[PDB]
Amino acid sequence: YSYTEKKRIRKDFGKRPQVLDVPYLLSIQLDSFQKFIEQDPEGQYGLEAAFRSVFPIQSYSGNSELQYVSYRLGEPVFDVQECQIRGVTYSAPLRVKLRLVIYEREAPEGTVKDIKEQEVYMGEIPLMTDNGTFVINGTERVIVSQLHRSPGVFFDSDKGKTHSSGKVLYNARIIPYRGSWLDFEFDPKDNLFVRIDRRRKLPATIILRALNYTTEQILDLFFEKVIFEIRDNKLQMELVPERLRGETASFDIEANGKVYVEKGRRITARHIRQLEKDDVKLIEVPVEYIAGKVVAKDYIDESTGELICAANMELSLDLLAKLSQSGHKRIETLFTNDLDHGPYISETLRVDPTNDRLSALVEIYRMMRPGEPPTREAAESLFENLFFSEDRYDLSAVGRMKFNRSLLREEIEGSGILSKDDIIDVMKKLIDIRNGKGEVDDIDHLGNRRIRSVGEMAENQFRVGLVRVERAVKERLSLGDLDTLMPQDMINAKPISAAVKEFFGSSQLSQFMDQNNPLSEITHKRRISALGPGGLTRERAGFEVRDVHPTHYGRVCPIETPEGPNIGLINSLSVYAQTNEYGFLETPYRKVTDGVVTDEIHYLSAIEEGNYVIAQANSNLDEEGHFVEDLVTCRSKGESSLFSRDQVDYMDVSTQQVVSVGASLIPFLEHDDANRALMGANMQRQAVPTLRADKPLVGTGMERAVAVDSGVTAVAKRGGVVQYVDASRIVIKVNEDEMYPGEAGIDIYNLTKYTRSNQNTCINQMPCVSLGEPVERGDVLADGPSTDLGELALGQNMRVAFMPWNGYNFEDSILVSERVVQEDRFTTIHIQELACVSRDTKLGPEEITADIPNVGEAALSKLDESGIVYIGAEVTGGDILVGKVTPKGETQLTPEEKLLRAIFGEKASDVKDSSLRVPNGVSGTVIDVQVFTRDGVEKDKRALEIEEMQLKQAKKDLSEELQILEAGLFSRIRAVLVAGGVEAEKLDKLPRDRWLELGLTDEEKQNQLEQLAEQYDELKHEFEKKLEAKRRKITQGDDLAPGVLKIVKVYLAVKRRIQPGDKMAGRHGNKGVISKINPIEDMPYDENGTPVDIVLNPLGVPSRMNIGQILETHLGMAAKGIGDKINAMLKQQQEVAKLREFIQRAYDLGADVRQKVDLSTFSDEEVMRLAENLRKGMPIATPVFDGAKEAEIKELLKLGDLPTSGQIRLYDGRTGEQFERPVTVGYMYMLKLNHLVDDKMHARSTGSYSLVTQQPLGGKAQFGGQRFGEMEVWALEAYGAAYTLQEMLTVKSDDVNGRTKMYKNIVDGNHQMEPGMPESFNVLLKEIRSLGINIELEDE
Amino acid sequence: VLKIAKEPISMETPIGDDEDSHLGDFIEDTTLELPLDSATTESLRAATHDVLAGLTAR
Amino acid sequence: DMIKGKQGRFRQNLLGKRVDYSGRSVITVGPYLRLHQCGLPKKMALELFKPFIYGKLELRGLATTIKAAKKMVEREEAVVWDILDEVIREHPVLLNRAPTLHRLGIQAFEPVLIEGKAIQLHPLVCAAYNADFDGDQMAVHVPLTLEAQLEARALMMSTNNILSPANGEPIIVPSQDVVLGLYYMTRDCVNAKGEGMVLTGPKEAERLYRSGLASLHARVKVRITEYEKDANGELVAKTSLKDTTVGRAILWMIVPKGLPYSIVNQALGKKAISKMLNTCYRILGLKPTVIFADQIMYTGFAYAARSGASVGIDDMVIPEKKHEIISEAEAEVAEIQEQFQSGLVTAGERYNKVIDIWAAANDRVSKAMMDNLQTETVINRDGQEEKQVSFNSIYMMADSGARGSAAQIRQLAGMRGLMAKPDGSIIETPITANFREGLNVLQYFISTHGARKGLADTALKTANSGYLTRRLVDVAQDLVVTEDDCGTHEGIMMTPVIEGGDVKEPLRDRVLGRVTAEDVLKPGTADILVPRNTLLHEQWCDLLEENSVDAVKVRSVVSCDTDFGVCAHCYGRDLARGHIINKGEAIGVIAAQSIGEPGTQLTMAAAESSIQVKNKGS
RNA sequence: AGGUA
Repeated sequence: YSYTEKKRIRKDFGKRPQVLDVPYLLSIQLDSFQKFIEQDPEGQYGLEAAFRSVFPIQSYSGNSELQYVSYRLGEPVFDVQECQIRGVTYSAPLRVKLRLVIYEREAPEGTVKDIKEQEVYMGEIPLMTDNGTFVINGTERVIVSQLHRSPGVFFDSDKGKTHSSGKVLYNARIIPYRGSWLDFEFDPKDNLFVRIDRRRKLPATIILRALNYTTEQILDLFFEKVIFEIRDNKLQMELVPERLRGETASFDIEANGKVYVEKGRRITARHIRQLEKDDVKLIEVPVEYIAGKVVAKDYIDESTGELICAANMELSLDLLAKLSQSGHKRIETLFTNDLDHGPYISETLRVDPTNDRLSALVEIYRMMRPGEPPTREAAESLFENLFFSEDRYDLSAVGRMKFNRSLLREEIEGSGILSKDDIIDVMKKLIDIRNGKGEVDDIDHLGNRRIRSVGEMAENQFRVGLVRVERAVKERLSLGDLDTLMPQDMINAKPISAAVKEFFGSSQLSQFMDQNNPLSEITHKRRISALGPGGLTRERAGFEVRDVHPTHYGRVCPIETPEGPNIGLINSLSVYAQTNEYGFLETPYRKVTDGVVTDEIHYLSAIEEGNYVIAQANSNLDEEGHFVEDLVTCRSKGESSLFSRDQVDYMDVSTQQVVSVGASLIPFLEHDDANRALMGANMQRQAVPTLRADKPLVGTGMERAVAVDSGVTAVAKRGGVVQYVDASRIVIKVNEDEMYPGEAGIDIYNLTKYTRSNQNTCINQMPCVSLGEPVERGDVLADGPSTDLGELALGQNMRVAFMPWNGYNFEDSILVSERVVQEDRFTTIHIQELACVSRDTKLGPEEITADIPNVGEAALSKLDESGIVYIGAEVTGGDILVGKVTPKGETQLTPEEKLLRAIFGEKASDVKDSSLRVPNGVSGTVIDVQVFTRDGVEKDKRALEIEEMQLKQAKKDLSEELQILEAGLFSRIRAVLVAGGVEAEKLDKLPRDRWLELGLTDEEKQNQLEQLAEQYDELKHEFEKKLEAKRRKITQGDDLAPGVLKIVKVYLAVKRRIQPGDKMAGRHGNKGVISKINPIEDMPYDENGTPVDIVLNPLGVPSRMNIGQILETHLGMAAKGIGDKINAMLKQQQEVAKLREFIQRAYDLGADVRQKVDLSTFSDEEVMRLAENLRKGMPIATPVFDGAKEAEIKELLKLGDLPTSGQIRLYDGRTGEQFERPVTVGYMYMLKLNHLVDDKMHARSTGSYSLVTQQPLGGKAQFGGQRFGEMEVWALEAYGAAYTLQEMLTVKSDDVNGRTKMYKNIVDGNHQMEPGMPESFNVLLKEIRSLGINIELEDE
Repeated sequence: VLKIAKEPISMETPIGDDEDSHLGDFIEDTTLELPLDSATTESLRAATHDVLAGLTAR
Repeated sequence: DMIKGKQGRFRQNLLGKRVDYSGRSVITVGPYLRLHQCGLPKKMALELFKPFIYGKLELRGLATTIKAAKKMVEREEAVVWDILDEVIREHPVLLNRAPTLHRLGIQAFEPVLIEGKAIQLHPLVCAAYNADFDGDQMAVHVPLTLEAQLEARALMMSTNNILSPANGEPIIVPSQDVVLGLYYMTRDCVNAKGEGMVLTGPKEAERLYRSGLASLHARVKVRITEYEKDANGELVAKTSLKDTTVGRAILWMIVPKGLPYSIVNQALGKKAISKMLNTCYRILGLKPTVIFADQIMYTGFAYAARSGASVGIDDMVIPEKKHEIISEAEAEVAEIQEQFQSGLVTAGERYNKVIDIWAAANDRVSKAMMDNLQTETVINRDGQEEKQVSFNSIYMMADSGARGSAAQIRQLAGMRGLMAKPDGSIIETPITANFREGLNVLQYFISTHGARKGLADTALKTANSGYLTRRLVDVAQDLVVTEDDCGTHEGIMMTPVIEGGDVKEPLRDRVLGRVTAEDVLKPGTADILVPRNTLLHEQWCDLLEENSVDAVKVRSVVSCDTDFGVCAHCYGRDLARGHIINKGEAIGVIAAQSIGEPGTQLTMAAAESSIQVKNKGS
């Protein structure tokens, strides 16, 4: 039992015990990259697959082949911390073993000579962090997993557009993993067409002609032969009694010598059964029935070889007479039924203009490339490379398995390139679907959509890099020497590394990690994107993909997605879902034996799920997996229904498996509207970390899992006893049974403190443990941002009352007590970044100095002698941080300026001020200063000081580690020395460093003493080499981009408090803006006198359907009542027994609760620890759909000595008169979103204009004005608003002359305008004239 | 030379990896005198003219 | 590509014609503000008006140069703040919503300096902006020149735009909290303190309520002087006793002189308050209407706060028959499924029957819930119990029309009923649970489809409405009122519309504000009650109702003989006034906006067998 | 790119 749990036990409701612990929430990314990077002894995902696919590379003449052996990952030159500090990527060098082999020159193959290049460096690949992220430019980036149509065959239905004919059609698309798409589509004329990619359709038989198939061969492979024996008169035919279905009697149906069905009759099942039981062999048929038939193959004369019949023509009297007289006896016709295989292939062959492979190749080559005279070799090469080139066309394992699955083959593996048999099978399946025998497949079923995680995308991009470097290598093998030359000189690392960096850094699916919550990071790493390269563009809607499909159940969270124009495209992966081996989504299900529901699990994929019937997680089971309902609700084929308890095959593992972490963290989700729950889940990711991040009273139980699994929490890798606690360091003495052989020593955890996140929010870790605390693996040593006691603590729990209050909470607004700002809660810390670059201009190199010409001495005060502000100095907007100056160029002076300089005796300064000022509107303390001067450029004093600081920090860390290790070494040295003759009297009084100067007689003890002396020397060398290695990193400068001499980074920490205008919300989706912070007295207060911290508009509940917030408020009353009672007991300090009894009763209170009770804790210390942790309230865990009921909430409220109805009458603050009827009060978890009003102001009257236009916009310090778009112009035109419109258009927007004249007039105190002409219109005129078009302005 | 070897980039490229805003939409016109400075120049011209009027003729 | 753009030409109009002297910030409620003013943060006011501050500082001579004034304003000394107050005092500023659907999306207000960082917006105006305080950001523009200041004060002002341009009924209508307060103040109980008292003036009513000697609502006889606009426009003071409630008298204190007391002596929902404002505007004018609207806002907020109206967990009382109805409907659908296996009923007929059974069950459950919540109060008047309107809060927000309709409360307290799955087909088995009895996993997964469809529909319909209103603006761009009158007896035959079997839009509403094209006679005698072509205001509509004429010829804009524009008469009167349109007004743009703005609200036996006339007539 | 209305 975790000691972290011992410190605070969250009361968990829920009547159905979970049998499957929550999976490691980041398993997707970690497993993806492990598959990408780990060695494979066989062809498997990752670098190995790409290398074995592209290697060996064969030379274009020369017999000089490059063969692959293996790859090795070099250890990164910089760790994560220094990578973030220095702004460089966290990457590992890639080194590959290769061999150049030269065969017999020139003769059949066989090696003559071979040379080996070992560990050749062909680029650096970003290495994955332990948090599941990558560091690329000092910013921690995340690669979102992509949901894309799986390689294979999709038999889609074409509907809604019918070529003005109706009769919706079918089309089969072969989507390769890499290569060209293939399409087999139908037309309303019942003809089949082939499209390579999306070019012009060709008749479908052309591909078969190119595949070297005769017309008779095609007809045999597709249609069924019908045997016609030339006997009696005008032939008889061999009739299968099963063949005649849905046909009319146009021919006498004879059997046993007599006709059973006469011509003109309707053939039913009775006649069919009679014929089958009578076993009709052959029947005589009239020639009229024959005249509509089609001959399958060719027929020549049997005595003179004259052609009289060929493949695929209709039959007629003359042809029948010719074939009868020629000497034939057997005629093979085509079976053509309008319900069975129809006249599709026959008519397609009729449309076919080609009859041979060569013409098919010509047609393919001309449709793929317009014109382009069809050279036979070129056409053959194009056709072969389109579908049969392993380096140009590939399906991969997933594609092959889907290909065989849709064609119903027991094979699940095979060659990536297509074969003729596969194409023919695809045609047969599509034709059967056209006949109605087959069924279409959704392109939205999760079985047809595969997830490319980080590893697969990286491997594909690395394969592209290998392809381009393969082109380079193949060019070089013939351009370069055809004999011995070292292969490292012919491999180019620039393209592969550059492309890999392009993928990881600048891509649609490589995003800055949304880093303001542990939940935000978890959601971003679990995000599933339908966009990106190879996915879906935003040109969609396209409702199908955006809509939630029934297969998403338990695989993708249905209620978490952005509300922008990408809704239903950016999903979040469910809590329990994991990627299948083939990349599909599989979810765990408890295997259900007919009678007993077993505890064993099976991860069912999407397609496998439909076969079985799956029971809902709400099913009530007593004892060992026995249902209490004979008919239980389940889902089998995507439709929910009641099934008897003896046919169920699987059950949901947990009630929370149908949502993601963000959705799962919302309490009483079962009581909320899906729209508003979606809004709440989306906003929960935007919570800003809070300085006092305590806990949510009403949790869901995923708080601990989310906090632990995210990287923001320092978790003890190996258990033991806490040896040292510090705000920056935590040192753990590992347990005896957990240390490696020899001296493994201590485990040190450096706590990340006050570091800029990607949202300019502070992320620091505070130690939540103390000295001597026993910790074990998986314990929370340090609580990260928005995390306390190992629980996820985004927002804060606050007392809220649902009532209108003088209209200040009017739309969705929140009213907030002054106690909130007084308690300094919801007060966030924003660490923003400022960069001042001293560059090298052609006017002269810029420099950083304290002395700035023509500036106030206050600016000089805050800087050192190096021109850099002191760390910890308080600065405001406009203050100078870095004393940059730029060599001033030539100066032009107006006559008045010349007169003034002549008068005052002053002259132009040779250097202009370019110092970095604080942008106006922000304040705060300079907490950190970074100085980056490139190697080869002289260092300044401040950089030397910073390097010395970090050097001594590393030195202190190393010295602490070394002194602990050497203290252990000296202790064991004394232990050895005391043995073999008592030498403990003098040794005990001697310094531990003088303990190796005592000799001993020749023995095992003496040899051990010598070995330990050698170990001491080795430890000294280890310390020296470690210090040297880290000093090399510290001392060396950062190789910056050319042009910048130095970079000065300054961190500003703004303690930004909550104020009116800030956006604040709840978990359930209730939103709003804080209207006014009233004084504490004005708050309505209860009878006891506690004023309510927050007042919410109650009218927002019954229309937003989110009653769950009311239940959360009531449960908050219950929790805080238990907390108040336990706090009163603690102040009264009754005894251990009373507090233990009360806590036990509180945990017991419920119904079929799986909480588990005490005593299993310590008698006194743990009881008081729990009491101190709960005095602020007992946290309650409400599972997502196994949550607490109203009866349980009311019982818990009764335990808290609180009104059962959850409503207390409140006395107004202004009038001191109680409101009529009670009002709902309670402790609700409220969130401060990252939409602070301080960031939302921008205002300008003068500033950034533009180059091409004069529209005012630009600047991250002062932005442009507000876009007065066409909507607002219409709004003004609607009124008689003319002069205001003209101001919007000319004076303040684009008329530079008018703008200056207006500014001068307003300063002078005059209000009138020059209409002028906006510069935008002059730009328009000049640009129209730039074409061959005249445009002018004409007077009357 | 390494700085020279790189070619200029278009403003039509989106800033921030396919944001619907272009790079050139942010470029400030540095060849335009600020209206603050223009008003300062006008006031200085007026003051110099007044002062010259305060002196003798020649 | 640089010329061709979307939407429209980029640099000229969109995107986007950026403007100077503008700011932007999050908006909050302004419940103390007057209608003609809005709260503007001090920092935005200082930054916006820097040239004005410089001008006034140099005017009073506190700075010898513009640079010195800049130093003074960046130091933000207390001196510049008085200058700022002076320049703000008269200067109006334009407030703009991020999307602009109709001309009310930009309105002038007098800025009031506030410490803080968010724009305080008048609560009445947020309805016009379609702005809810959930992080919405509004922009502020400064009309610089004197002509623009005047132009904003005359036209841009909120008080000048109390009526929607698409319909005469007011757009500044009390919406949710103030409506709830008014409803609680006017809704009567069956027993409370101080019933049967006799009072003179509503002042005694307020005294009794504030002293706690009576209840906010209780049947009381009060002597009140109502003023009637009669004779030629002269107030007629009539003092007599009315049987009303204390809250109603307290409200009547607010109501300006000139309105009948009957307007407030009733339960007041959203419709009642909107009608009362419309009557006040039609009878009194503009200034009394604005003052009365502000006063009613203040009164509603105050008495809503004093109400203590709260939504608990108990104020969604589950109807007692929910389980019975659900079990019954389950029995019939089980019987129908069993009969389907017998082959007696076809699959389509079985599906239709099941859907109808579940619909009937849903209607029964909703009716039982509404009966339970509506008359939940059974308290005795003096000892005899009686069934009257419930004090239940959710029923107050449902009935007053503040927020949440009957369908809304139906998903909360009853059962949320049928919904649809992909392919848009209604699901066979509906949701038998509501939000007070938490939905299970599968039913929530079902509801997710409806949620996704709703959200995608909202997005696509918003885009389509934007494109539509753009096209309407394009076609109606150049149209403007150029003549006061053209002279034409043409027009359209104008009648109350009857589609199906019943009238859904009467003659008066369709003809109100129109000009006559023919002097239509009475339905009986051949008497002209409407003179030659003239504007039809409320009095003429009442006259037409009294002598009900079937049809009226009305001069439409289409039949106007004016070229390069339309004559004033052929248009009508509608704008923000009951008077005829003014020459020069751009009717094309206002019409395009009026038709475009509600586009976001658009998300879309006995018939043909035997005609059954519902009423008795010729 | 992500997020807000």
